[PDB]
Amino acid sequence: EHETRLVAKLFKDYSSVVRPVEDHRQVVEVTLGFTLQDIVKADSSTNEVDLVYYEQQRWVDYNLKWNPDDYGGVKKIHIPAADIWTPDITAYSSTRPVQVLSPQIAVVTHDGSVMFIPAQRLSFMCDPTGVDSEEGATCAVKFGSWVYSGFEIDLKTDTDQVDLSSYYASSKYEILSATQTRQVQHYCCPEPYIDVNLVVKFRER
Amino acid sequence: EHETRLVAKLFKDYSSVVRPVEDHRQVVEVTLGFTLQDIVKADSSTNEVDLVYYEQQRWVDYNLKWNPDDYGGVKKIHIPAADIWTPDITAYSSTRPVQVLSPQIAVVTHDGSVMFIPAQRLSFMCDPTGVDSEEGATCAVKFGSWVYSGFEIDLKTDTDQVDLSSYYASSKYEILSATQTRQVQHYSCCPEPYIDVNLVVKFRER
Amino acid sequence: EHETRLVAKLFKDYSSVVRPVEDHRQVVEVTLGFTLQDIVKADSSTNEVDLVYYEQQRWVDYNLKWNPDDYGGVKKIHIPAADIWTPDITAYSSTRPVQVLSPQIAVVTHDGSVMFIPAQRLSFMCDPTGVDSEEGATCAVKFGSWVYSGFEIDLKTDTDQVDLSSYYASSKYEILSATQTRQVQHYSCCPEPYIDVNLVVKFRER
Amino acid sequence: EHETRLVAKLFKDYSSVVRPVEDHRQVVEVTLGFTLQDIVKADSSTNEVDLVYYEQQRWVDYNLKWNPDDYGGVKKIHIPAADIWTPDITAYSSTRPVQVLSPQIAVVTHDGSVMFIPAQRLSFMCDPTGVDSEEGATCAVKFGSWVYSGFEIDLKTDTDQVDLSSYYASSKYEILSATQTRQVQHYSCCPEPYIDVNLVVKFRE
Amino acid sequence: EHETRLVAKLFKDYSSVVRPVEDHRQVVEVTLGFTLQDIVKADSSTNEVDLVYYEQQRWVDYNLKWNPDDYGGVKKIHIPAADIWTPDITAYSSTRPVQVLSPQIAVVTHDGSVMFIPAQRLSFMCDPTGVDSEEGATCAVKFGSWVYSGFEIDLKTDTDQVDLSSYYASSKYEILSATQTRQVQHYSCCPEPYIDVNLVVKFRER
Ligand SMILES: CC(=O)C1=CCC[C@@H]2CC[C@H]1N2
Ligand SMILES: CC(=O)C1=CCC[C@@H]2CC[C@H]1N2
Ligand SMILES: CC(=O)C1=CCC[C@@H]2CC[C@H]1N2
Repeated sequence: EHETRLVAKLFKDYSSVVRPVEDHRQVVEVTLGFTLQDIVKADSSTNEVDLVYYEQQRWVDYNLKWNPDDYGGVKKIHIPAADIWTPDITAYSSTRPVQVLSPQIAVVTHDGSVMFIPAQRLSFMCDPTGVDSEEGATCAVKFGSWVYSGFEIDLKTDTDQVDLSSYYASSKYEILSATQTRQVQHYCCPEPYIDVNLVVKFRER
Repeated sequence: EHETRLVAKLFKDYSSVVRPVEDHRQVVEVTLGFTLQDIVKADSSTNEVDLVYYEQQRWVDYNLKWNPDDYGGVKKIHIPAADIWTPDITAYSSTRPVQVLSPQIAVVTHDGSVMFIPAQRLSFMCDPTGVDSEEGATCAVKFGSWVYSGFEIDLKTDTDQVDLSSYYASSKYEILSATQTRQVQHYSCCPEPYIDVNLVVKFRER
Repeated sequence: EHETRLVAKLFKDYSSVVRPVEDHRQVVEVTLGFTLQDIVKADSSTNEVDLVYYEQQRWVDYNLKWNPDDYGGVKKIHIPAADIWTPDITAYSSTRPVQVLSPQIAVVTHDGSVMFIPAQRLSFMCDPTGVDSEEGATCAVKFGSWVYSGFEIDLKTDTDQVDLSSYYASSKYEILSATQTRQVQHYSCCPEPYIDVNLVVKFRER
Repeated sequence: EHETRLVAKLFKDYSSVVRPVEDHRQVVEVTLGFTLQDIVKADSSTNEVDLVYYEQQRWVDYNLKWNPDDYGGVKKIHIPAADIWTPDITAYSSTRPVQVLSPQIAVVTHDGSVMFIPAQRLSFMCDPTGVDSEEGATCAVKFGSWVYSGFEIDLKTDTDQVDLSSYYASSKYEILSATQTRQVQHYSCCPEPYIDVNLVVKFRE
Repeated sequence: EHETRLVAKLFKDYSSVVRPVEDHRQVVEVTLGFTLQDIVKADSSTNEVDLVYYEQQRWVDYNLKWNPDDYGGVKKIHIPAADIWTPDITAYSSTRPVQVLSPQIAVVTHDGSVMFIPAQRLSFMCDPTGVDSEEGATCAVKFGSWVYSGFEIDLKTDTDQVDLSSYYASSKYEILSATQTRQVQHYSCCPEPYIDVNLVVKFRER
């Protein structure tokens, strides 16, 4: 009953369209990490490549905090990502809607730290020329906020190495390397824009 | 809690089915601009071509204005497009439903300026005959309000040049030219004129 | 402000599930018209043909009337089709769910007249045999109410000549002719007539 | 006016999650009937076959009754199927989610009689070998409640002969025969018997 | 009347986002078992296989208990899966969103025991090399909670032997053997163990 009471209280006046910072001049810092599971398909007739991965996202939500003492020792809740503010992290060169492969549930801890790890299949622009060689081919796709600038959302990675420890061992494609690198840029605008570049080098097995 | 109170205030009595003008005799002026990203696929057996692009849309919403000073200095809000009035900009010769490639969130400034930029994959009617020649092939598609006449929605482009600076350099198709041009049309259904922006693309295998 | 007040008042006690008539013994008269844009493909291996068109529907909704004078001169509103009653006009021999290619928004005038013009892509049962000859091929599909009798919904066309003036000029298929013909059907099952509009298309490879 | 009041009354305390019977110990009798319109496709590389048909369903809802005199003489209402209790009739050997071709609207008569006739496209497990011969091929698929046992939902047909009077006369396949036959089955999960209607079609090019 | 009354009481303050245990320190034990129906397709150019099956899930919901004597003798209710708490059982190596082939309705008994048996079509990562030989091919996929650890959701099977008694006998592929085996995994992201059931399928061309 404690958890049920916690959730109702937390979400009574909660807004999912407002960046969850105490002061609006503050940035929301989002840590991003990829676990690449499979290169399913590299289509040289359309230059689309298909990846399956999951994408760990972490940030702090100021308004989703509580003292576990007040609620039977409850330290975590599990909430549909749709009901909380989430960062709108988007692939910048997809060619199809990302397909979701996992339940869209975020795990929130009593200190407000959110963990959200959607599994995804992405088709993105990539010319696989060289994939049939020992050296392999390389491709890249950028991920970032669609509507928030670097003053509103800041992106970080914990490491520039993509997690390959769960890559499908019998994929049609061997992974040779995969990095995830933060990049800052300016344009019209006084404000920095941030993305994480996902670079993959791979070859037919 | 400033932004939260702002949003609750703005949307307490807001209706998304009502054109956002102080006076209904007034027209909503919408600026459209296309950013072409990739010609993914051209199908000569059905004469459908698939485009990936961003569509920049800008208009003013009369009822989404506020003074930053009364709300902690908040200057912009980010609202799902489904929750505000939007221009029903529609491709007139699509052959499949448009696929949405970005979050559907509109950015709204304190002066009521809305900016909404959906990325899309569109299949539309297009004969790619000649795409394998120096001259290439030429296709076009009209974008405009499906249900609002020119007395209700009017369109403007900032330039007739389509933005090609984000076009996929390794695309199977090279863009020779791409324009976006405002047009007026009449349809047998309705006595009033309707406005569209005609996207004309000339392209060729690389 | 006025339109918002109008809309609030009209849909306070509105039911999208009841036919919009003063008394239930009255019939709703729906006028249908097709504007055919493209035969995208004709599949010889399954005998399915894919059409892109938009379908003008008009009828009067008794409970959607107002005096513009009481509402700042507002002459019409734009309401999502899902929120008003609509005629459940359905193809009787489709092979896939219809794909929606336009916003689902109805236009309602102050005298209650509703205009709703969905753009659609439809696969239906059709044998393309002879499409590669000069005589061409002929196919047909009936449109009508799924759950309402002829005493509840009646169908009319303004003309039996389909609007072909917007047909895609570089389609893989030329349209030889297209008619939209009201048919009245009597089944032993029912005393009441059943009414459909028969879309007949003669076509061939360009 | 009258109808709007009838509908508000009927559904004030109605629940679409509760079998519509006065006595819980009573069974809901559902009459089931198929109208086969077309065999669209027969895929010999995956042994899937695609049917288009109308599925006629009929039952009584005890709580959707009224006297026409008390409501301006309205004798029928037309309600989204999702808003009333419906039998969860399911194909047991489909290989894709069934596609709905018609409006999901049920017609309820004042005596509580419900008529619901979804048109569907179904891909189901079927080996079309011999479809190119005079003998043709024969496939079958069961239809029944997914979660209600024979003690809760019973199925019946009015005839064992599938209705072929609407069959597409220029289909790639002609129907040699098509029957619909009530069956009782037991499944490993549950001790109660379950009811289905077996659709058997023999066809050829 | 009784059942309606019971359902209203059960769900007045029910939360589907809260694990249905009395004490939050308690684990929810979920029994899983697969019934394989068909290997539809095995794609050697992408190494994906398409499997049709249904998946029996059983657990106890602490808050969905009642005395049948208090409610006309009602012993079972039938509730859409989406309206109760359910374990988020997920295939860990799927390559397409899973397709649901059955109504999503859970059966709940008066002692709170829930039975939920979704039928599904799954594409998952699978190298069919050898499927055209007598030894056939072997693939595996793990099923488990996505967001709940072994301290919150545990899994059990009744048997390691997968139910093959309903397998389609005219499938393009035959199943030589199939096992379902409980396992415990550890991830770097999270300090707690996670439970899965590993489905292993050996199969070949018929
Ligand atoms: C009001 C309405 O639906 C329309 C008005 C004219 C413009 C195009 C063609 C038909 C449709 N969209
Ligand atoms: C309760 C339930 O979902 C079921 C009960 C038995 C009938 C068929 C097979 C498994 C499933 N549907
Ligand atoms: C919390 C969450 O979403 C997850 C937790 C660990 C178990 C697996 C791997 C990552 C993801 N699912």
